[PDB]
This record gives sequence, structure tokens and C-alpha cells, in this order.
Amino acid sequence: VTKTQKKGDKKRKKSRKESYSIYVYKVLKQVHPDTGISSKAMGIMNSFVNDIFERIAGEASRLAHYNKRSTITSREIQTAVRLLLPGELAKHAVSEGTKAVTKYTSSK
Amino acid sequence: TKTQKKGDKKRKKSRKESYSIYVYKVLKQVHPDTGISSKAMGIMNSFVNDIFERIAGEASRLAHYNKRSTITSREIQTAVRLLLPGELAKHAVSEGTKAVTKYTSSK
Amino acid sequence: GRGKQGGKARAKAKSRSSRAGLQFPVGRVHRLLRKGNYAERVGAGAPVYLAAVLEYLTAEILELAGNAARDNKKTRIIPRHLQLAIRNDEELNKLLGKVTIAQGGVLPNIQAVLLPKKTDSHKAKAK
Amino acid sequence: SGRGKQGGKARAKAKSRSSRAGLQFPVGRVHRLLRKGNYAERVGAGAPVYLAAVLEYLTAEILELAGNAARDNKKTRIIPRHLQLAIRNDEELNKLLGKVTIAQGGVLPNIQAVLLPKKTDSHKA
Amino acid sequence: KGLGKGGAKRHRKVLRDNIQGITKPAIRRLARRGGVKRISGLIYEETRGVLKVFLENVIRDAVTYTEHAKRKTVTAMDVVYALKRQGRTLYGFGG
Amino acid sequence: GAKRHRKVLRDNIQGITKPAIRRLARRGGVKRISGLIYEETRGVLKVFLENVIRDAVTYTEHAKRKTVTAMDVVYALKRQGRTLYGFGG
Amino acid sequence: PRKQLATKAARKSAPATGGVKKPHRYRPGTVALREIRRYQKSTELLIRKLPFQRLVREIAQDFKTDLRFQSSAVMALQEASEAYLVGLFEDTNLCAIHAKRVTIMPKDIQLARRIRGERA
Amino acid sequence: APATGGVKKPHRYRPGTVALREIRRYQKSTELLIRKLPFQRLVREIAQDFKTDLRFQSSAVMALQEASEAYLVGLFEDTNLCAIHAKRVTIMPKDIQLARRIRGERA
DNA sequence: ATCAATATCCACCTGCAGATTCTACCAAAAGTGTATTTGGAAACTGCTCCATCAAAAGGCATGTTCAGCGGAATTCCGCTGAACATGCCTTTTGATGGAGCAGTTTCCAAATACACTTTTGGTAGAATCTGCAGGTGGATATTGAT
DNA sequence: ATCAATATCCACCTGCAGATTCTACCAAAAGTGTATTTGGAAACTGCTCCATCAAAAGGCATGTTCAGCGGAATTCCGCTGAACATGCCTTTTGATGGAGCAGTTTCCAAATACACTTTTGGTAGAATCTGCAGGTGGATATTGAT
Ligand SMILES: C[As](C)(=O)[O-]
Ligand SMILES: [Cl-]
Ligand SMILES: [Cl-]
Ligand SMILES: [K+]
Ligand SMILES: [K+]
Ligand SMILES: [K+]
Ligand SMILES: [K+]
Ligand SMILES: [K+]
Ligand SMILES: [K+]
Ligand SMILES: [K+]
Ligand SMILES: [Mn+2]
Ligand SMILES: [Mn+2]
Ligand SMILES: [Mn+2]
Ligand SMILES: [Mn+2]
Ligand SMILES: [Mn+2]
Ligand SMILES: [Mn+2]
Ligand SMILES: [Mn+2]
Ligand SMILES: [Mn+2]
Ligand SMILES: [Mn+2]
Ligand SMILES: [Mn+2]
Ligand SMILES: [Mn+2]
Ligand SMILES: [Mn+2]
Ligand SMILES: [Mn+2]
Ligand SMILES: [Mn+2]
Ligand SMILES: [Mn+2]
Repeated sequence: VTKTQKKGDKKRKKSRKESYSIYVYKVLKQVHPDTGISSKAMGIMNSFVNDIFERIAGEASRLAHYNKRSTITSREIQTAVRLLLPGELAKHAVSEGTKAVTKYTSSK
Repeated sequence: TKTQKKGDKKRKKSRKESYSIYVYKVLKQVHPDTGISSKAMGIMNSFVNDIFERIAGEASRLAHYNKRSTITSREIQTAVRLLLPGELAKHAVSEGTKAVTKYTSSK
Repeated sequence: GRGKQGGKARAKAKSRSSRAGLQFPVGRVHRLLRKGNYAERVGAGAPVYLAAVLEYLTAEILELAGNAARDNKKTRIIPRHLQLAIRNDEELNKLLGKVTIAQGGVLPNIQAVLLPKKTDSHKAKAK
Repeated sequence: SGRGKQGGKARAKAKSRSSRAGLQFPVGRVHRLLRKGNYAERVGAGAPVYLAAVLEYLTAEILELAGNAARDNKKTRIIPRHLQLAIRNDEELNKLLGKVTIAQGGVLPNIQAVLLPKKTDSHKA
Repeated sequence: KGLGKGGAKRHRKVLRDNIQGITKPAIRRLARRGGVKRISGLIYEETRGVLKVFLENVIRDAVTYTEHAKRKTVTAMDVVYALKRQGRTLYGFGG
Repeated sequence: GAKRHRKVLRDNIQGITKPAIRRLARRGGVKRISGLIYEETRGVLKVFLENVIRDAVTYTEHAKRKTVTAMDVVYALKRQGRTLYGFGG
Repeated sequence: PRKQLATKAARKSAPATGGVKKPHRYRPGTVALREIRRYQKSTELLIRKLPFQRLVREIAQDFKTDLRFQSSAVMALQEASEAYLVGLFEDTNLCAIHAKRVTIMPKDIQLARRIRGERA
Repeated sequence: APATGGVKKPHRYRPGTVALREIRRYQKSTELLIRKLPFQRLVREIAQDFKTDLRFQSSAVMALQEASEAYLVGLFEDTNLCAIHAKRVTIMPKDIQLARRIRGERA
């Protein structure tokens, strides 16, 4: 008994929407261990990430077309980041992006 | 004769495409006795390239929002309505369905 | 007919542009849509459609630019003509609102308030 | 098939790309979002690693500032207002998001000086 | 257009003049958030007109995405895409 | 440190002369100009060129060239919301 | 024994010789400044919700009949509209002040919209 | 006038009259208003802070000059509207500033 | 009004910078026809969530009164820009080594495709937390009356 | 300068509606491993088209007015804020039918792919040719002084 809930259903479960949420949350606990976030502010963080994602990918896409290149590599992403972000935000993003690629490749 | 001298410099300049001949043909239909300077032709080129990217770009986004894999004349159409000012749109829409119709009705 | 053709008379051909009845290059518009990374696929009508729109906008500017040339007693359209045609057409101007036409200058236009006062010259009505 | 295995060992199984890159953000997802987004015929292996780093970084930058605005308002939970204050009070984030509106974010307190009351008196006011 | 059958349905009631629901106190409050201290009498009508144009333009595009999706329901995403193309990106509703 | 020599000094930005700025203003329909406008215009032009050139040079280095190209500029102008027709693209 | 035994909405002495009450009145601009600090400090939408929704249904309807709306679509429109009006009022305010005025007028809104290219 | 200028001799157009003539002359034409070389020099100097030892295709400088002048002429138009708004006919720095704040080039 | 001065327009002229037109080739498209694959309409349907209807009530809109003080009209003067007379110097025009942009061949490191496994994030719905909204309640600030 | 009057600040208090917390459970990513292809970095280099410079050329730096603009100061009128009475419609809570999103599975009209054939647009010269800039000259509108 109890193995089920009488269901007798006709599929149609969900669809599953992804979001950067658990990741926005991991990064938040790191800079502010005791701070939480409202689902509406998460809503906004989610929009930001999608937004910046498309700006960089887009700029990366154009850069490559302008150069008759058919592949987007870390190097295109890098100059997209320099074209898109201002002053200091760019310096640090570049350095952290470079750092992650180096560590990622020092790996098997 | 036909120079078969490999010394006459076998350079080979990567060729650039442009819409000049087509812009010129159209000019000839609307104003048969009118010319256009090369500078003016550069502007019209810029123009065509720009409208082309604005429309493709919009059609692209349109198909993505709709989880579709192909860009059809339908997307090109919604893009046009989103992009052009009122009458320009009506006419461009009319011109567009017209060329597609003529096209299909002639295999 | 019923019992004709027996040798050579028919081949095969016809450019897409010609079939669509267009001056602009359908084939190329198609190649450009595929090379552009706009979508995985591109239906056959999209390049037709896109091509006609580009042609049509091109004739609209050319037509007006042509007139501006004629108005200045010029036979050859220059950038100034493209700018005069564009900026004087309400819609074209809207579409090209964040575009600058190299060597086009601007529409002659002086704010009312900056004109000299008193009165004006030239027998503006009399005998 | 089933529960799985009495695994959870520690020595030679798979290693996520994020972990490999020292990131919290998901490298595999960014890579997938890149190939599906029609950006280029091809996406190199480093592309998403680098992009995930920049995205994680920027959200780190914004969360740091917003968390502080929360603290300045004596709150524990970041709400949209906090995100706004942090974005508008930072020149770079403000320029990066100059054309963005944060729903429920309001604006920054800011009154043009000529609007402030002139110390009583007569003369002008 | 589907919606409309008569009998069991209809008599939607005519919508008109709703621009007047943007009341003077509402416009005043908006001005305050905008840092405005003093408001001329004609501002209210001017503001309704500018709001109307802003909304026509955004709804016009949002509605075009709806129709294109073959939907009859305008979605938060339709409005969001409309906003993005009009240069007014909005965070908070599915961006 | 060279190329300008004696008789003349003046930084390059001062090469954007009062008469030229005045001409620009005239095309802009401006009838009367206060003295302080000239320096104000130079700083503005300077900001405009930095923003544009910076981006064009970013396109140059990415293409690994030593020469800023018209296309580099045109793409930069497009990025800055200053689309320019007539120079390629 | 409570005969409204309140100390006083005032206090002490007895200079109640005269017959002058004169109710309190804020000077013009004080409540307005007060409202600016109040509204610049909060985020809630300022246009009433139902009326706004009707405005949206009326404009939409004029474009296409039979449309439905998710409620978040309407909320999206309002957050965008109010963010836009507040932004325009800030520019309008700078136009008025530029004019050595403190009162925003239609022409200040027009000037700000022309400069924003909404009128170009 | 004739005054005692170049050994007597009259004629002086009133303040403004030539300004208006200049406006008509310049809105009627298209050439660049800044001298080429100085412009070039400023451009190379600014570029030098981003990457040393660069060369410039002559057309890149030209596009930059074309883009810069169309920008200033346009800015001067808005600046002129801000002066007039304030009942002046003389553009001042606060007018360029106001136009830039409202254009969002801001700060 | 009336002239003197100077800017402006228009009609005509003609050299040459920039079109334009004619071979000649050619490889890079563009078209054709021939499998093979597959997006994405239908069609059918469960299941959100959108539209409506109700009903109560107090937050807030409306309309009014009154008068402070801001906007705008006016006058007036001091100062700051416009106009102007030209020699002087920087820019313009037009050849000329040589830096690189741009062809072109090469060949691997790295991308793609695909078969298979293994790990994870999303979701569901029931708990069970908890910040903090919003309801006080006294400091202490600010404003407006003298 | 007080110093009434009212606004407002800042801490405290504590339910409850959002938030953080699971215990599945799964499909669906995401990571393995192994072939197969290939994008483009690297190297080499020819030939544009840059940077540099001498004469030529023609714009601008300068100093002296003085016209006329901007902005101070003064002055009222009447617009617009503050306050207040009144009462309505928006908000809130909540239930309910059913429109119409949004899964799912069934397919073929249309798209991808390839392979081979046919054509065209781009390039190079080459030799003309041609619109119109810029130069002349006379007339004539415009501006400014009298
Ligand atoms: C919405 As209507 C009444 O204007 O059609
Ligand atoms: Cl199609
Ligand atoms: Cl890579
Ligand atoms: K081929
Ligand atoms: K006053
Ligand atoms: K005043
Ligand atoms: K002076
Ligand atoms: K001066
Ligand atoms: K390898
Ligand atoms: K039901
Ligand atoms: Mn007279
Ligand atoms: Mn399928
Ligand atoms: Mn009432
Ligand atoms: Mn070399
Ligand atoms: Mn898990
Ligand atoms: Mn509270
Ligand atoms: Mn005092
Ligand atoms: Mn709850
Ligand atoms: Mn290859
Ligand atoms: Mn004056
Ligand atoms: Mn149904
Ligand atoms: Mn040919
Ligand atoms: Mn040729
Ligand atoms: Mn001429
Ligand atoms: Mn003459």
C-alpha cells in the first residue's frame, strides 16, 4: 500500500525551466555568508546573467564574423569582454577569465 | 592574344562582393538618365548591408523566442513590421509577398 | 500539343532572382543568411522575401535621391542627395535615425528666433 | 540502475568542467547555451570556461555591493531595491547597465540643490 | 476571431477614455520620484500624451510577437522582448 | 619626442581651432558663441575620439594587425551607436 | 475620573490672553520636498493598478481584438512605464532649472524628448 | 563707418549678420570643417595611448573625421536648442552639458 | 526713401577626375536532380491561469478655497563676443622606400560526431523555518509663528 | 533667536507569507572514450598603400573696436501648493468556468547534403567620354548708412 497516490494520470509533467539560481546563490554565500535573497531579486539576478551572457556571446559572434573565423574561442570572448565592460570591471573579468582557462587546461 | 605570361604578376586579389551592380540596375529602373558617384554608391552599399543585418538579426531572435530552428519568409515578414516605419512596412511587406508568390508560381 | 519535340529545343535554368522577378540577388541573399549564423536553417522563401525588401527600400531612396539630384540640376546622385532625400522623408529618416551619411551635411535650417528683426526686403507685395 | 553503487569513492571518476576551472557557475551549460544560440559554426573548449568566469565574477561584484546596501538598510535579505542602489552607486556597473531598468528598484535619493529651501529670509526667497 | 460567438459569450463593454486613469495625483507622485518640486497645470495632459505614445509603441511590438507566436495571450516575455527592442531592457519578468 | 619644432608648440587638441569649431557650430545652426565654448568642445571631441578609437584599436589587436582600418572604425562606430555609411561594411 | 486630563498639545504658562489660534500651515514647497524624499525612498508603483490595466487593454484592443494578458505582462508594462516617466521627469526637471525655473512645463518635457531623439 | 580704419573707408556688417551668412553657407555644403592634418595628429596621439606604433589607413582617419564632425554638428544643434530654451541666442557650456546629460552621454 | 557697398545669383565655358564601357579570364558561386533526414504542423488533450462576479471598506481621488511666491514682463547697463584688416606659418599637394596587409601552402591540435554512463538541477508538495511588514512608542529634527 | 507643532527617525515586538529546507525521482544534461575531420596559426612574401617630406598654397592668430546681448533688479498678477471635506472605486479575498497555453505523438513537405554542370560578378587593363567644379562677368538682391 501507499506505493502511489491513486494518480491514474495522463503524462504532461512539466517542461523544466533552467536558471542561474543555485549558482547565484552559491556566489552570494561566498561574499555574504549570512545574507539571503528575495525570489524577486533572484529574478533580477537571473535576468542580468542572461543579459550579459547574450551581450558577450553576440559581440563574440560579430567579432568572429568580421574576421572570417568560424569559431568562437576564449580569445573572441576576451575581446568581447574588453569591448563590453568598462574600465576596472574589464580588467578583473579578463584576469579571472584568463585564470580559469589556464587552470582548466592544466587539467586532464 | 591572351597573355599567358606568369611574370605579368599572378597576384590574385581576394574578391569582394558588393551590391553595386544591383543598386545600379535599380537606379536605372527608377531614373534611367541618372548616375551615381562611387561615394554615393558606397553609401547605398552601407545601406543595404545595414537593413539586411537589422532584418536577419530580428528574424533570428524571432525564431529563437519561438524555439524554431529555421528562418522562413514569415520571420522575415514579422521582422519587417517590427523594423520599418508604417508605410515603408506595408509596401515592403507587399513587395515581399509578391516576389515570393511570383517565385513559387514558376517552377 | 500531343506529338511534338524530338531532338533538341529545351535545356533548363532560370535564376532565382529572375523567377522572383527581382533585380537583387536571391542566391546571394541566401548564402549570406546561411553564413550569418541567424538560424540552423533558412527556408527557400526567406531569401526571396528578404531580397525584395532590400530592392524596394533601395528604389525608394534612389527615387527620392534621384529627385534631389534633379532639383539641384544635377544628373549624378551624390551623398548630399542621399542625405537630402533621407532627412526630408519622415519615414526614411526615422529608419536611418542613428546613421550618418558620410559627406552628406545637414538640411538647411535656422531657428526662427535667430533671424534679424525689424522687417524684411524684396517687394513682398505691392506695385 | 537502481540506487547506484557503494561508490562516492575518491580517486579517478569524472570531474565537472566547472570544478576543473575552479568555478561555481556551470561550464557545461554555458557551452550548451553557446552552441544552441547560433553564435558561430563552432565553439572552442575555452570559450564557455572564460564566459562562465566573467559571469560568475560580475554577479560576485553585484552581490557584494547589493549585500552591503542590504546591510546599510539593516536588512538581511537582498531585495530589488538593494540591487538598484548597488548598481546606481557604482560608476562601472551603472554604465554597464545604463539602459536597464530593475523592476521595483526605484531611483536614488537626489534633489537638485536649487530646489532645497533657501534659509528663510526675504530677497529671493 | 474565435472570441465572439454571441449567445453564451459577448458584450465585452466598451473601453474608452482610460488615459484618464492616470490621475493628476499619480502623475504628481511620478514627478516627485523624479525629483520634481513644482508642476505647471498643463503638465498632466502632456504626460498622458507621452505615456500613451510610450505604451502604443511597446504594446504594438509586444502584440506583434504574440501574433507571430500564433498566440492570443500577450505574455510577460512578449512585453520584455518588446521593451528590449525599444531600447528599454527590463529585468524582473523572465529576462 | 619630436615633430612640431620651434615657433610652434600647442598640443594637438589645440589644433582643433576656434575657426573650425566655429564652422562646426555654424553647420549646427548656431549664431553666437561664448568664449568658453571652444575648450568645452575640445574636451567633448576628445572624449568622443577616445571612446571610438579605443574600440577600433581593440578590433585591430584582435585581428593582430598594426594598422587601424576603416572597417575597424566603422565597427567601432556601430558599437557606439554611431553607424556611419560610406566606408565599407 | 478621566475628564480628558491630557497635559497639553502645548504646555506651561497662561498667555491665553488674546483670541489667536491660527492653525498651522506648511509653506509652499515644503510638503512637495517632503514628497520627493518620501517617494525617492520607496519602490512601489505609483499609478493605481486597475486603471493602468484598463489603459493597457484599451490601447492593445485598438491594435488587435480579442487579446488576453498574463497579469505579469501588465505588471511588466507598468514597471516599464513608470520607470520611463520618472526618467523623463528627471530630464524635464533639468530643462526647467536650466531655464532658471523651478516649475516643470510642457516645453521642458518637449525639449527633453527632442534631445533624447524621441523627437530628434 | 567709414570710421578711420584702413585710412577711413566705411562698411561694417552688424554683429550677427555674417554669422547668419556663415550658417547658410555651411548648411548648404558638405566638406569637412576641421583641417585634415591637425585632426590626423589628434587621432594618432589618442590611439598611441591604447597601442603604440600603429599605422592608419587614410580611409580610417577620414571615417573618424566624418563621424566626429557629424557628431559635433549634431551636438551643436541640441546645444543651440538648450540656449534658446533659456531665452539666449548664445550657446554656453552649460548648454553643451545639459544636452550631453539628456543624451545620456551623461554624468 | 534713397543710394553705396558688397554679397549673391545665374548663364556660359571647358579641362580633367572620375565615371563608364569593352575585352578575357576565371573561380567562385549559383543552379540542377537525387537521396536522406527532419523540423514543426496537425491532432488530441491535461491543466494552468485568465476573465469575471461578488462584496465589503478605507485609502485615496476629486473639487474647492485661499494666498504665497514663482513666472514673466520691463528697464537698463556693463561686458563680452562679432566683425574686420592681412602677414605669417601651418597645412596642403604630390612623389617615393618600405612596412605590413593580404595571398597561399602546410599540417596538427583541437572541434565535431556519436555510443555509452554517470551526475545533477529542477520540481513537487509538505514541513517548518524565519525576516521583517507594519503596528507602536518615545526621542530629536524640522519648520513656521513671532 | 526661541520654541510650539508636527513630522520623522530609529528601536522594539511578533505573527505569517515568503524563504530555506528536504526526500524523492527522473530525464536530461553532462562527462567518457574513440574515431574523423579540419579550422586557422605559422611561415613566407609580393605588392599595395602608408608615413615622410620638399615646395606650393592659402587659413588663421591677433588686436581694436563697439553693437547688442545677457542677466541683475524691480514688480505685480494669478497660478499652483497646502489643506480639507466628502465619498467612491480600487484593492482584497476568493471562488469558478473554461479559454488556450503548452505537453505529446504522428508524419511528410521542405530542408540539408552532395555531386556535377553552367554561369556570373569581380578583377585587370585599356581606351575613351563626360558631368560638373570652379572660373569669368555682368545683374541685382541685401545690407547698412544717411
Ligand atoms: C479600444 As477602442 C474602444 O479604442 O477600440
Ligand atoms: Cl521560407
Ligand atoms: Cl577556446
Ligand atoms: K561551389
Ligand atoms: K519671490
Ligand atoms: K522670482
Ligand atoms: K574679449
Ligand atoms: K572674440
Ligand atoms: K591532439
Ligand atoms: K476548473
Ligand atoms: Mn525704408
Ligand atoms: Mn522531429
Ligand atoms: Mn468624490
Ligand atoms: Mn615585410
Ligand atoms: Mn541533486
Ligand atoms: Mn517597519
Ligand atoms: Mn532667524
Ligand atoms: Mn506560505
Ligand atoms: Mn583547411
Ligand atoms: Mn536682452
Ligand atoms: Mn479549449
Ligand atoms: Mn559578366
Ligand atoms: Mn577595372
Ligand atoms: Mn558652380
Ligand atoms: Mn564677378
